[PDB]
Amino acid sequence: AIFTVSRLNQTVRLLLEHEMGQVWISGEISNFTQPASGHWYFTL
Amino acid sequence: PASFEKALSELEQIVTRLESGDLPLEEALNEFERGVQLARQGQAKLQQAEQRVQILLSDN
Amino acid sequence: SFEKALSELEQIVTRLESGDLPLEEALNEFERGVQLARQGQAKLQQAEQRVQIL
Amino acid sequence: TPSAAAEVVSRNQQELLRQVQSTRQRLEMAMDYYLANRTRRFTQIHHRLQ
Repeated sequence: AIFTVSRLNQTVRLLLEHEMGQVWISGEISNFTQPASGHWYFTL
Repeated sequence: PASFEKALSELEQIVTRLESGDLPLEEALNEFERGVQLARQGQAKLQQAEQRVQILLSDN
Repeated sequence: SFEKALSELEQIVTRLESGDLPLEEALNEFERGVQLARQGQAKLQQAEQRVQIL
Repeated sequence: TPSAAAEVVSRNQQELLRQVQSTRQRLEMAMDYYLANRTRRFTQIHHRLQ
């Protein structure tokens, strides 16, 4: 099969979402920011 | 007052034509100032757009 | 209709991720969307049961 | 069982509600990325002028 770009990202997303699932991770908060809508964005 | 597309499109000309160095430093000020006024209108449109977003979602 | 609204809301997202709109259209599109989202959720929780016999 | 009969005929209200919530999270997140891209583009063109 030849993947179009859209289908590739679809299958990649389904893969990680199905294998790694939900995990507990630790790290330091870096580059914090909070736009108008109220969501939190940051890098670990 | 202008659409955001006009704001950046116009400012593109000023920097491009001003950066060329094709004028004395004391002559281009008829335009270098014109850059600032374009920036003010562009920023005014953008910042109020951000507030317009928050009022819609901040209703709860 | 919930499914029509859900499908219509789905197309609002798709355009915003193509990234070709002017600011006014984007904000206009955004207010079309979120407004349509609340209306849909409220209508889901507002209906109730009906039954009759014979 | 009679209870299972209602389960195979009827939809799931909570799943639809989880559907409309998730699509709103995507819609809200989309605008944040859309504005940031436009804001940074204006920010750099402003820096060049300065």
